[PDB]
Amino acid sequence: EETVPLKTLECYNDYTNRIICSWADTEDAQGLINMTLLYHQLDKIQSVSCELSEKLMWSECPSSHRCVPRRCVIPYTRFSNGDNDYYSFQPDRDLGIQLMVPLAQHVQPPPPKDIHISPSGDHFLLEWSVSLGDSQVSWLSSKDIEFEVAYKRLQDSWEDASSLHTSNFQVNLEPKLFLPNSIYAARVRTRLSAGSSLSGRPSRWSPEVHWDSQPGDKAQPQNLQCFFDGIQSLHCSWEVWTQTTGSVSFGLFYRPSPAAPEEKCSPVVKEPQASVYTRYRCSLPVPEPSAHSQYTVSVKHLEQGKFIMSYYHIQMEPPILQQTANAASYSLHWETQKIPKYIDHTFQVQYKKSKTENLGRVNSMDLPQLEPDTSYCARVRVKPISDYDGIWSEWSNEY
Amino acid sequence: EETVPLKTLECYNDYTNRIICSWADTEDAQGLINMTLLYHQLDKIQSVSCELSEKLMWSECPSSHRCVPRRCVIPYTRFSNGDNDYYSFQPDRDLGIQLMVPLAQHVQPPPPKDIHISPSGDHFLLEWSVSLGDSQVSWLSSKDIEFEVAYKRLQDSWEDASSLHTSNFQVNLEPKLFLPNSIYAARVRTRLSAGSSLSGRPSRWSPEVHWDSQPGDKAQPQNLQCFFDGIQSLHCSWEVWTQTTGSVSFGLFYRPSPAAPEEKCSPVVKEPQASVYTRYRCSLPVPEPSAHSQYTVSVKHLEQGKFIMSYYHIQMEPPILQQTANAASYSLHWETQKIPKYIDHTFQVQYKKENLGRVNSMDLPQLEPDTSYCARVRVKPISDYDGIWSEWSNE
Ligand SMILES: *[C@@H]1O[C@H](CO)[C@@H](O)[C@H](O)[C@H]1NC(C)=O
Ligand SMILES: *[C@@H]1O[C@H](CO)[C@@H](O)[C@H](O)[C@H]1NC(C)=O
Repeated sequence: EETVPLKTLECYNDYTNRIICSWADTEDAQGLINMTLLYHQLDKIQSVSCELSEKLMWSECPSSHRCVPRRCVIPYTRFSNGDNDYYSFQPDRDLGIQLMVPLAQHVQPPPPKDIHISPSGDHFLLEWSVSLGDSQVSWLSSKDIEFEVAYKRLQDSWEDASSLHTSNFQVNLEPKLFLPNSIYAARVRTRLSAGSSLSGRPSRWSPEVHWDSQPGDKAQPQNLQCFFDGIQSLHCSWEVWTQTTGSVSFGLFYRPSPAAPEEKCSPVVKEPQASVYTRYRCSLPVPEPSAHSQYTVSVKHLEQGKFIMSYYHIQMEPPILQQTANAASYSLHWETQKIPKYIDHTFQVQYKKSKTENLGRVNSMDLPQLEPDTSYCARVRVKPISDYDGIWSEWSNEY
Repeated sequence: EETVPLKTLECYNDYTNRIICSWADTEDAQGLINMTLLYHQLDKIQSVSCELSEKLMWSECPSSHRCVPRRCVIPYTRFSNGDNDYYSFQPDRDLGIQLMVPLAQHVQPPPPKDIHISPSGDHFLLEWSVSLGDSQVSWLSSKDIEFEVAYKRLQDSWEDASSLHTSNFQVNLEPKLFLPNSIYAARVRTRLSAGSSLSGRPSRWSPEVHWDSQPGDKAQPQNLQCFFDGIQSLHCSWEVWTQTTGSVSFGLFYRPSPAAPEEKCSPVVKEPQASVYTRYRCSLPVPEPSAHSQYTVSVKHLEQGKFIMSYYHIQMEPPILQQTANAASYSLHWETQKIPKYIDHTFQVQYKKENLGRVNSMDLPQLEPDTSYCARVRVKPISDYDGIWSEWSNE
């Protein structure tokens, strides 16, 4: 803990009259403060007139710093064997600071600790402990002490968070104080009674405690918060559970007064977001704020749909197959039909053992020849065409 | 942004009797919400009955998602060229949310902005603006608005920060609201005057803005503060300018009542701490605190110095020479005198790169090649008195 100039001191007597001393100060520090040397002989005080060499005569500056050299001579007409020398350092300007601290108005109580989060039931049990030692009466007790607990959900900063005050050493937390599907954090600090004489800083913030809020519907949007900027705009925000947003789309509808036609807010903005909840905000103009105006705002699901008509057609059909080679096997026939009656067909056939041909709307088609192996295989389909559209029917019977 | 069921919906038809449709919901959603499919016709609406499919018949799943297909059939005998087929998805539950907001009581004023940090010679000016609109009567103007500024040192957390309340669009920040050479930050928000009928939330914070406070001694330590933990202890903390600790040590002292003798509080603990400052802390005890007990705490410079006496000495010690190279080569003379006379002397001569007595002359064996030079000596005390070996002489 030794200061620089004192370690850099060696002072050696020349024995005629004088004493010569060599010391140093740091080279960043000479700018901030200068030092004067004190020579102590019985009662004298006596500040030493100092000068600065280019190098420490008798010592080495600590190599971390680089040093500033000093060379001082103290003329001493007479020594003795009993002369007694002490060299001390002090600053040339009297610096230091002093504070009056009335104990009453400077009390900062001890923090709470041993802090446990437990559910007992529908409720949530926040507990803490505080060490006042003893005596039971020493300067503070159950009075004048009180407590402040702050809870918030993780994504929130503490700066804005709700707060409770109990003289009790535990507080019961129930929902409606909480947004269902999120992680919450709580911490306690010890506060002085507003209702007491004693003044000062609140206790250190306790360590945090984390827990998951009661479960919730998850499909439903939550956190509907709408606020008015006092000039012709109202800003509403809400949260939906992220996994829902593929299933449902939401939008925000307002009516001024519970009379006016419902009106749709745009735009709706999507906060990015990686969180388990996804936040949404929309700002709606409010052009004629009445004195007492009650806007009524709701989050309803947007509409999702399409026209399919038809124009869209599938069906399906069987051939009857009366042979496999080694004989005269003529044509093929398709039974059902499922008879459409309005609209054209363009039936399709295939054969052998990817080999096909295109056809008209004909209840049967003729085969050129096969011979060895077996008449097999041949399959059919039907695709509505011309006026009407659709998709090929699933394949039939055989292979 | 269209839901995965609307993307995945393909209804296709077999004109005889029924229609069949294929669609999906997100994998994730499966535990969460049951969607239903609606067949829109004319007057009817009529929710489709659907069941779960192994695969999506006519559609690929949306590129991002993975999905869970449904297959739905509907018994429709009657058709037409004019027929209008519309299918729409909706959750089966009534799920949705409705909130009334009387404007008067939920108001979040426009935040401060275009905020400037302004120094004067002595004071500190703090500027901003607020956009309040027109007509000059809209619902709030000079009132029901108020203000709150927080300022803190760059190193502090805003959680603990000093706050101020004005009705005005600027403030003059007295120094002595501010520690000396150091860097402060500040922000402002708009609030509602207590007098207001309007209720709401204080506005968002204006942006932070940064400046460095009045210059100061800097050799002096600032920011002494002490707290009484209400049982038997008082905790103090102070800063110094870090590169001062090379020149000076400080310590913490206390007087319970001024009349009382100064005690030195120990140990003094130093925080590292990364900055231009270095923070120190020390906690000192208490007696029974008197109800009004007044304590006095000071940081002074700790005593710094070391003893010498003599018991330390140094000197210089000339020889004269008889000659060099081939005339008389033995002994040497010493001078000066320079008379200590109280103490042992033990001068020492060397040619070799030899401890001698209080004697002022040495003799040597010699050689007589070459030339005698160079020959050195030294002067010091042993026994009762002591010092550093003197510098060699004239050689
Ligand atoms: C040290 O002394 C010189 C003149 O003797 C002066 O210019 C300088 O400012 C002093 N240093 C400090 C830190 O005051
Ligand atoms: C709605 O979803 C639940 C999920 O638990 C499912 O069991 C139920 O069958 C669905 N509703 C109907 C009417 O099938």
